[PDB]
Amino acid sequence: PQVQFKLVLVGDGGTGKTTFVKRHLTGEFEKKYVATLGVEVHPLVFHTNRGPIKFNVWDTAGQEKFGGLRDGYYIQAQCAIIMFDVTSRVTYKNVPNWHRDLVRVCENIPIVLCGNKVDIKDRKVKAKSIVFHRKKNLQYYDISAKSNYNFEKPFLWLARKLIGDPNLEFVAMPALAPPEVVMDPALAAQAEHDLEVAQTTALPDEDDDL
Amino acid sequence: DDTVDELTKKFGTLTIHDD
Amino acid sequence: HFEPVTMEEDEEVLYKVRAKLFRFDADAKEWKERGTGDCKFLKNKKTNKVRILMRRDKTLKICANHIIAPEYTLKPNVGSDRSWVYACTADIAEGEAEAFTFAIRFGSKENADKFKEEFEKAQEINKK
Amino acid sequence: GSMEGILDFSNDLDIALLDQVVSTFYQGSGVQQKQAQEILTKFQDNPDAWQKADQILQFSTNPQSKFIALSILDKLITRKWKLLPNDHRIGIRNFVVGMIISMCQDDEVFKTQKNLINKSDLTLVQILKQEWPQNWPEFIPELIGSSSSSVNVCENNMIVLKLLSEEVFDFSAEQMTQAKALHLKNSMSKEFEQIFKLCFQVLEQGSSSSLIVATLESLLRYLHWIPYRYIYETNILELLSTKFMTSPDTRAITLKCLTEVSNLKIPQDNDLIKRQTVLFFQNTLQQIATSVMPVTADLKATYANANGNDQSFLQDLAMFLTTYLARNRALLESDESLRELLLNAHQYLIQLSKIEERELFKTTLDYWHNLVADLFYEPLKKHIYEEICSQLRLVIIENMVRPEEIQLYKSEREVLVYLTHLNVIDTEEIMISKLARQIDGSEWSWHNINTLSWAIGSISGTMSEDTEKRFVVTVIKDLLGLCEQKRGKDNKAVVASDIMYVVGQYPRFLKAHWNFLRTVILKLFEFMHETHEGVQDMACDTFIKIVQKCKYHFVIQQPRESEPFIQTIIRDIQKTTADLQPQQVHTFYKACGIIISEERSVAERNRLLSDLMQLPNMAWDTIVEQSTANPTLLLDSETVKIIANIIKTNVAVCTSMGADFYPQLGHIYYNMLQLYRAVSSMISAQVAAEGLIATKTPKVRGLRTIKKEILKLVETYISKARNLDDVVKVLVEPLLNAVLEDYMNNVPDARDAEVLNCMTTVVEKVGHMIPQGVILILQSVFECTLDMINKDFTEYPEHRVEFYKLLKVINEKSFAAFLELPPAAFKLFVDAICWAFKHNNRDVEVNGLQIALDLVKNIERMGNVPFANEFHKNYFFIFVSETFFVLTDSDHKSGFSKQALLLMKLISLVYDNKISVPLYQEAEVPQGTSNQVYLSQYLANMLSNAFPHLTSEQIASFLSALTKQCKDLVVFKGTLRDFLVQIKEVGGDPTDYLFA
Ligand SMILES: Nc1nc2c(ncn2[C@@H]2O[C@H](COP(=O)(O)OP(=O)(O)OP(=O)(O)O)[C@@H](O)[C@H]2O)c(=O)[nH]1
Ligand SMILES: [Mg+2]
Repeated sequence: PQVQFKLVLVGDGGTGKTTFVKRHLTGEFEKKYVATLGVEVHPLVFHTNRGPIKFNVWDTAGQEKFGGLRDGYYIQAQCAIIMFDVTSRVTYKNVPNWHRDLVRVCENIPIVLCGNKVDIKDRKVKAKSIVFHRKKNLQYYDISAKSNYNFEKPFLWLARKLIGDPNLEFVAMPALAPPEVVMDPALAAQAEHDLEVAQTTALPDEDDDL
Repeated sequence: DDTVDELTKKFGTLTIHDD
Repeated sequence: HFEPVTMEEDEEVLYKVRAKLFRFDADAKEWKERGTGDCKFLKNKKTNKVRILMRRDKTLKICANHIIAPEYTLKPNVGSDRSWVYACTADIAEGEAEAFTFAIRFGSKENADKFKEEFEKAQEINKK
Repeated sequence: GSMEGILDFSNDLDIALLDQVVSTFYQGSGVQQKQAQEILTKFQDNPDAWQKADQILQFSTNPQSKFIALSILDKLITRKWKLLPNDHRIGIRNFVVGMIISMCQDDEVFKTQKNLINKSDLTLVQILKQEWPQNWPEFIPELIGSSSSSVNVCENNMIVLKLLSEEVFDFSAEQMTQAKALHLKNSMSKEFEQIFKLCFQVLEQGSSSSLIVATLESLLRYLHWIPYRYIYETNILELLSTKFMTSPDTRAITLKCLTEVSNLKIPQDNDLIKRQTVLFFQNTLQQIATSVMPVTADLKATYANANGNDQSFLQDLAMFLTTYLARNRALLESDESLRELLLNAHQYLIQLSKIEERELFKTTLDYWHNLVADLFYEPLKKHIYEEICSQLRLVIIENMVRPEEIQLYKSEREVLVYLTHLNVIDTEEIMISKLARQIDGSEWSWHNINTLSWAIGSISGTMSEDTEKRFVVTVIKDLLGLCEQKRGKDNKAVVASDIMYVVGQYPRFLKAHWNFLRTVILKLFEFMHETHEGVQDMACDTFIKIVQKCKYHFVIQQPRESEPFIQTIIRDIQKTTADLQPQQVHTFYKACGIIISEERSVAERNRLLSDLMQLPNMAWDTIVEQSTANPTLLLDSETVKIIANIIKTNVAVCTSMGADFYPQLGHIYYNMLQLYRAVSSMISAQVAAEGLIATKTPKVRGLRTIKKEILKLVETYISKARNLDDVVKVLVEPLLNAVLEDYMNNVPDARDAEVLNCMTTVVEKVGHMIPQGVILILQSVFECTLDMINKDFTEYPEHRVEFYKLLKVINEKSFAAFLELPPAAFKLFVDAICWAFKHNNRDVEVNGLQIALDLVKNIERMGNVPFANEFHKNYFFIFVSETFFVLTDSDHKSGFSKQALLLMKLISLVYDNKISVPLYQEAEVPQGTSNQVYLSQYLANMLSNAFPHLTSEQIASFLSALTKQCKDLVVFKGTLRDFLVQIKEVGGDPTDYLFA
């Protein structure tokens, strides 16, 4: 769509910024931590009752050394997500810093503060200690990229504030009648090879409820 | 006592079925 | 007198089950989740063609949209008594038609076995 | 292509090439954008790039190119500034000032390129941090002077001063040394008289709301640190509270200023300041009423509609009211003229509390708590707030949340308990009549009946027993009637659950009325047969919940009952639980265990125990008899499930019975460990036959569950066991035989981390009693586990975590085991500890540093013997250097405290001369040389090589401080933090380390 808003995603390395974005792009849950070098831009469309809304998600580097442009990335951003890790005390200590550097470049934009990884039981940053967002007028959400707890909420909130309609909901995208493609022998061999390899690679997280 | 026993009897009859 | 102040309308739901769908990345040689939500078997009232339509929870974005072709075969996955894996020659969930090796996992073994029964029922319907 | 031309610095920088590379990044997409990004990142990180900054500031037209230019300057100024010549420093200062002035005069540029102006200002402030006031004493006089000439400059000077205050007072703690912080703080403080004159002048005389906002933005930042007299002994409170609350652009910031005013440090005995504090509040609430909305305005509706900045404003109003009334409400409670003000402001909070917005509600709820707490303990206060509290009761009940949301529920309960106490009659009425509105159908919904149920349940214990009795009865009667009324199986399920929920929350009533309790329990058993979603869980959750509270009334014989009710449960246990899922049964058995532990007659407890375990012990006996006669039957997946369920049933009962479980453990112990071996064989067989993929299969995962549940049962009993002599002589030796070898001799992917976990608990409770048994545990698990986890920080996360817990408790309890390690393995122990430091994972890191700390204490405690001396010769400078590596590498900042403490202990040993031998090999240093001197030299050398940009003077000064301060921990920690600043820059002041 041409209804597109730039979103800067900031926060300490390892907080799950990239994981969160990838879950929204493909549906996958990346278990590996491959640190982002600089920034990656990912177009991410949502289907609302007031038409579609695209986000240019600038997934930025939390690690100092891999910082790249740093506050350069934030220029002309129309919204943001600040991420920390509720299993890591220091990631919430650094939230004031991420915010400081964000608002200096983006004076007046909607921002969501997100405490990720609430799926883990031994939680270090307690609910009652998270009060930073109050004076700075940020929306706060406990989230989990793994369990998908409140994973829609940051984008729903921003979509309402950007479009300027608090009754904007996500809705089911249109489901076209799928084709009736007959298969040919010239691609049956590679499907047969891929299938035997797939069957003998275990499905991950087999102790999960689904 | 008196109100308690007539509660107990009402509790016994509690169901999730219509019929 | 006082004056006053998705594209599934055409389809019947044969089976509705809660599941988690994966695609196989042949390059990475690992499974990748594609979505978690209700997996529906939808019979079109016009064509009588049964398709799989699966939407992700909350976002309600399609993560599976293909015909339950009579050619397909449900194979078991090595590490799961509650999953099926099969090749799909064309799926339109992402948009552009494209093939995948899907796997789909359910709450229990019994749920999976009902899926296989309903999936085969749907295959027989698609031979018209 | 042509884009990578810019990376060639041997030619002149092509500005048009840069501007399009920059354009490609900020307006481009796909591969184009991504390639441009990597070129800007390589350009920015080029150490020479700052030289080509003044070129870009002048010649380029693109504001993004100019932004990146200042970012390259920013990196030079903070890090490599003092290394420049003196002329370059003045040259750069000049064209940063000259850029800012020229952009501010041009009204076209001042309005449109705000991002670039603010960035320039921040780049200016980074220079002040290096250069002011020592080399720029006229900066403040000159800034005040320029502010007369041009309104745009005056406004931008308020942005500079805002950022200067932020960098010095709000963000100095981490980013600069203690000494340099105090310097810059003292420097602003010394000249603030002159800055405040200009501030108050602009606020009094200015018409430009853009200039006025920026001034108030600056004021907000001043109020963090300035003395109170600047606010109270001038007109400025009248201005904030009247003039600036009327206009909507200044309202937002003024309200945030008054919020911070409310927090100022003030004399608490001066009558004039009390009237002044009262006045500004009165004025602010007056403007809200006349200019924004009246007291009666439906703030819920306004917030929901989300017009302009209404949501931010209402957030800020809540913050202002709560903050001020938390501190100052005493001032309004005495004077009868201030009574209306007090209640109006509270009535605004009541309205704000109705706003549907979770995090805002939390804020207001914190205040209600503060208040109602005060009304409960403070005398002659509650009568004031009777109408406020009554409204609050309804607000809490209608917004009450499920107990699962633990923190929000706890806060709500606390407040509602206080409100129930303050007027029990009002609370009852609001609840009873809310219930009548569920019956008459006007406010009926699944959510609405649930919230009321959670609310009614929350106030248990607060009423009198008599009131509570009458109250409960009325509620339960009404709810039972509500159930009969409602049609359909969904509706009756919702109400039944709530009926059963409320009952569970009133244990006092259940203890006093046995006939009722018995009825409730028999009804739960009926609901354990219902197949409707969530009912069985509800029935079981409710059962154990009632049992935890009323457990005494199950274990004794009531009047008019043949036997204690525990017996009557045990009899029909089969029939009661037949329809349940396996894990629902385990809860039921666990609940039965709670009751049985209450019985203090040993013979009866044991009889009840074996009676309770009748079904799982008969299933067990028939499976032992079968599977021992032919190990083939274990491949039957159905049999593996049954065995796992039997063990899980035992775990469940052992969990609630602890030490009382020993007899039931006895019945199964020897056969269970024999099963652990038979299953172990099964698993090792499938891995050879089928490959590593075997471990992912259902049948092998099933078998492994048996092992883990057997280990879990043993851990659970030993963790809670009272008779430690029996644990040693009966349980341990069989356990170590069954588990240690199997673990050692399996391939890594078949090793259960639960083995390590189990052994941790064994060493914890009886480690001291089994020195030879602990040595056996190390030999079997240590080297082979270390090898699994010493290639990366990712693989085998359970094993890794449980591994460092096991070594910790050994090092605590049975340190003798590490002495008996051969020197080569003792070397791996040390390697393993330091390896734990380098982890980001908190569970490993904390234990890593703890083990090291305890190991040092253990060696100290050995005294002046050859092992402790050989430890210091071998490992002292390893621990010091490895501790320093993680302190200074910027990637273990979570572990700073334990690192600082470990490092201080290591240094203190040499300061007190607790290391007896020399730490240097012969002929390395002069002969009669203290370890203090050689410690200073080793560290001076070590740091010189690690941080070569440091001066010799810097390193020597830091270490003088650090060693002198190795008794006081917080000062030591301070000196470390100063070192972490100075390594990030060049030319740090060595005198900074004399701060303390
Ligand atoms: N348990 C749990 N782990 C998570 C969650 N989200 C992310 N992770 C883990 O966090 C790790 C790293 O996440 P990343 O997304 O790379 O973190 P990041 O903030 O992008 O890191 P940088 O790119 O360095 O900024 C991965 O190994 C994920 O498995 C979560 O919700 N729960
Ligand atoms: Mg990343």
